[PDB]
Formats: sequence, C-alpha cells, structure tokens
Amino acid sequence: YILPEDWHLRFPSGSEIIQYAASHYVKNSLDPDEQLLDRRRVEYDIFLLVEELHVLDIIRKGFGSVDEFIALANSVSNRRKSRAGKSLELHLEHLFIEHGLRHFATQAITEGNKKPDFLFPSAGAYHDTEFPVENLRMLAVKTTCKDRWRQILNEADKIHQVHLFTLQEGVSLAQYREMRESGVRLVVPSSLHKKYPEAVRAELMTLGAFIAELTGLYADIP
Amino acid sequence: YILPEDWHLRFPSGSEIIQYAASHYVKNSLDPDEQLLDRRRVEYDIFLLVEELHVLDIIRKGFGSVDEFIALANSVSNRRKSRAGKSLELHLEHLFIEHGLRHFATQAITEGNKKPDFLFPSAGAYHDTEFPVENLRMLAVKTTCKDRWRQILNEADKIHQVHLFTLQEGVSLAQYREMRESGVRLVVPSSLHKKYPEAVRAELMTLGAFIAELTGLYADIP
DNA sequence: TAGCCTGGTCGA
DNA sequence: TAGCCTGGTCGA
Repeated sequence: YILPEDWHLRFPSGSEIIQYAASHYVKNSLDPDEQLLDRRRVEYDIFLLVEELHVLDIIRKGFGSVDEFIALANSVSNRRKSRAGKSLELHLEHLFIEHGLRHFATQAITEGNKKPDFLFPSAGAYHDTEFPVENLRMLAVKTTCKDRWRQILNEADKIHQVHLFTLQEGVSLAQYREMRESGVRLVVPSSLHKKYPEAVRAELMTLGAFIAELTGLYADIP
Repeated sequence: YILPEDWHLRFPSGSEIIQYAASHYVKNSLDPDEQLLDRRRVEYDIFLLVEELHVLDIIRKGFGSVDEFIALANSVSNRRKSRAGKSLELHLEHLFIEHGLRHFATQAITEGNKKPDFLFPSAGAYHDTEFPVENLRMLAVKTTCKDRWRQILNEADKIHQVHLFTLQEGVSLAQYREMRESGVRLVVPSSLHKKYPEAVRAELMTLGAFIAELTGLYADIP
C-alpha cells in the first residue's frame, strides 16, 4: 500500500486511516450497502498492516510471564474494539452526506444524558415542540450487538421506534423478538441478511432503504 | 497450593475452583463484605495458577503472526471475563445462604425474557398477585459496570427500585446520577466505598446492610 | 447461544 | 472518563 510517513511511529486516528483509505476504494458499486462493506474491508486491511508494524516485533520475542502477555493482549484487543466502533460511525456519516442525507446530528444532546450516534433530522427539530414526533428518527450503531444492544434503549425518550444498525452475522430469533418488543428496528447491510433467521429476514432494513425513507421524510426541510 | 489431580489437564468449572478454594479461606472475619473480598482474592490466586499451567508454555515460545497471537490473546482474555462474572454470582449465593438469607431465586423467570441474577423473596412471590410489590427485590451483579450497567434495567418490569451489586473502583458522579434516575441502587463492599466520589458514598449500600434489610423484610415468610 | 466482562484504547 | 466491542469462553 505504502503508508504515510509518520504512521510507523505515531498510530493514526480513525479519520486519518479512512482519509487515506478513501484514495484506495474499489469504485463504484453505487449501492450504499455495497459501499460500506467495501470501505470497511479496505480500511481494515490497512489497519491490519499498521497494527503489525507496532506489534509483530514484540509478538515474536515471547513473554516471560502471564502478566506481561496479558497486558499487551488486552491493549491490542482493546485497540481493535475502540477503533472498530468509531470506524462504522464514520463510514455511515460519510455515506449519509454522499447519498443526499444532509439532515442528521452527530453529537446531538437529547435529554441531557445519553447521546445517540445519529439523530434525525435535527437536534433542533427534536426539541422543537411543534415538529411531528413520529417524523423523528434515531440511529444507534453497533458493529456487533450480542448482549450490548440493550444499552441503546432510552437514548431518546421522545422516540419509541428506534433504529439499530449492525454488522452482526445473524441475530437469534429469540433475541430479535426482544428487540421488536423494546421498539428496536434492525438496519443491516443487504449482503448480511442471509445470516439472519428466515423469520427475521422479512423485517430487516438495508442501508439503502433507510437513506431513501429518511431522504423523502425530510425533503421538505431546508 | 497443590491442586486436584486432573486440573493440569481439564480446566475446572467455576463451582469446582470455589469448592476447592473454600478449604483455603482465611477465617473468619464474619462480616459479609470482608468475606466476599477475601474469598474472591483466594479464588483468583488459585485461578492464576491453573491458567499458568495451560498457557505459560505457549506464552514463551512466541507467535509467528498477529492472527496467531490474537486468537489466544482473545481466548485467554475471554476466559477471564466469563469466569470472573460467574465467580461473583456464586460467592454471593453462598454468602446469602450462610448469613440467613434463604429467600432468593437464582434462575428466576420474570416476564419470560430477561432473567435477573437474584430475585427476592421468590419466583412465586413475584408472580403472586397479592404479594406487596414494594416488598419485591432484585439484584443484578456486575464485577465492573462501565457502559454495561444499562443492560440490567427492565429485567423486572414489576420492580422499579432495582439493586446493582458491583466491585468497580468508583463510579463517576455523572454516571451515578443516571443510575439513580433509572431507579438503580448500588450495593458495594464496604472497603471499596472510598473509591467512589464523596457525594455518592452516602447512598451506597454494603453487602451486610443488603442482607440485613432483606432478612428482616422476609422473616415472616416460611 | 445468552450472559459474562479478574477491561484498555480512543476522542469528546 | 464515556463509549467503543474488527469478541471467545462458560454453563443453562
């Protein structure tokens, strides 16, 4: 790939990796669902290489004790964890802008505590007492859900139908039922649908459909 | 310590480690808060040693690539994670029985979905339409909370004042306010109170106080 | 396969 | 220091 000069030394930020990765996308596959999965794959491959230049030398020369091993073990695991999550946020932000969805707030304050990944169409409209509450949207983003999905709930007391975007290779049917009852709606990249139980597949939204719904919903907003 | 014979080979269960660990407790420090922290420390030290006999040899001879390193790295990290959590559950179960708290359900079904770590005084009383709902208690257990605490919420729709037991070395004041509003009440081992902000320390329960409250609350139940 | 998190890194 | 989880192990 040939990386930027100081990357060998200083480990780049999430936006920096992607900023570099952008000049290496396949192009075009103008479907938003295709684009995400592709941009993720390209970004990840670059990340793998940067990671190697920081650890591979330490990896080979072994560890004298468990406490030594596990410190870097946790450090490296948790580097991936923190960066994987921010990556998906960023990739969706870029895709919203590129596909006509300009009406969204990134760091939007709702009730004063929890702040959702994405709020629609505005932080302002959300507090606007005369904006139709049923036209409000919220997008929580989780690369994997597992048990962690329930942490997304009351991020927007005002919105009961909440959207969760995830890359998980199938959510259990039992687990999906809990999500429905709690008012959660999955947005999942078209390609990953086949990993979800047949009964669930029907109620699954693609990224493309999400963007299209919201684009029309807020077309009448400046 | 000298471990049981087959431990070198087969990695023991959580109950097995503790069953062995019990014959190695300090004794007595009859305070429940003291006993937990001690039994945890004894259990952990044994765990560390069992872990070493399974990994130390693999740890020293290094790794050829990142993908090799990270597989065991995640495996070992996640062994600790799964076992740490079950350990605390077990230690509290044993302490409840030993200190007169016989009225609790371990695997209690509430609404049919989420099942709380501990339900009081009975799975039956919880569904008993004439048991005073304000005398119901529920105990979620988390070794560390972090962001994960919000996953404990609606485990018992019927109970609004919920108890969370944790070993975390201080919960932020901002984070504690969210817990209060969501109807969560911390139970924290006496010794760890000094790690919590001064403003929070006041509303913190000890294990001893928890057991004493519930013991009196259910003394009139067979 | 639901729950665990003997948890450090990243970027407001 | 709040949010992340490019997540596998354990035991119903």
